[PDB]
Amino acid sequence: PQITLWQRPIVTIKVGGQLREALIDTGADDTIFEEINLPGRWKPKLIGGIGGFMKVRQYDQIPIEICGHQAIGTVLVGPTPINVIGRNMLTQIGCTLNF
Amino acid sequence: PQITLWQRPIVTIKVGGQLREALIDTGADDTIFEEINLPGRWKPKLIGGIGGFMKVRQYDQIPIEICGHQAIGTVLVGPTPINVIGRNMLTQIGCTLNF
Ligand SMILES: CC(C)CN(C[C@@H](O)[C@H](Cc1cccc(F)c1)NC(=O)O[C@H]1[C@H]2CO[C@H]3OC[C@@H]1[C@H]3C2)S(=O)(=O)c1ccc2nc(NC3CC3)sc2c1
Repeated sequence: PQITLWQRPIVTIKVGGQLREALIDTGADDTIFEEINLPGRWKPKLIGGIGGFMKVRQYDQIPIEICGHQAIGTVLVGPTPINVIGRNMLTQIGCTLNF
Repeated sequence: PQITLWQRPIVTIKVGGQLREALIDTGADDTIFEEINLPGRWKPKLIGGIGGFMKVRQYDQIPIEICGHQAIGTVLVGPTPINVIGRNMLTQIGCTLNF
């Protein structure tokens, strides 16, 4: 779809067999969720944002469905105030900006 | 223009008579710059992101040029790791997401 920006661009996600909502975030390089439970091995990672850094778990090659579109890629899990879909996933679903 | 997401969506800005680069950020409600010098009165504000909060100065009704498009609105000034154009400004320039 086309999504305008009068409201936060929140969409419905399926990841790890669980349903969540997440913000389409062109300012995020990576994809971050709080409170999902993903299977298998992970690596600890520190990431930076406004207000400093955050410790996350890094999971690789995770399938995700983003507003009905399929992608696979790295998902970070940690205490983000809102779930975000970043460019690693947005490029796979053909998402662009336009003005 | 249309902007794809293979790279960070960075554009050229003029604000307060100064030239800067900033990220088109659909996950940002507000617009934040580091190291600009804006005129007039401001109000201190605490804002939240990943990794916690940040103290900013809030300036209202600031003119800005975003990739050649004119807007006016609130600009926050404080120690962001990258300058961001948020939805308060993006709606004025007709920016949309599309997939
Ligand atoms: C700050 C930008 C540049 C980056 N962030 C993406 C922005 O869109 C975040 C999303 C958000 C919204 C709300 C609360 C939040 F906690 C977070 N917006 C944000 O903080 O807005 C703030 C600020 C603007 O006005 C209002 O609107 C929401 C809130 C409030 C004050 S990020 O989440 O830190 C992130 C994401 C992925 C990523 N992947 C990385 N990988 C390695 C480097 C390669 S680093 C990295 C860092």
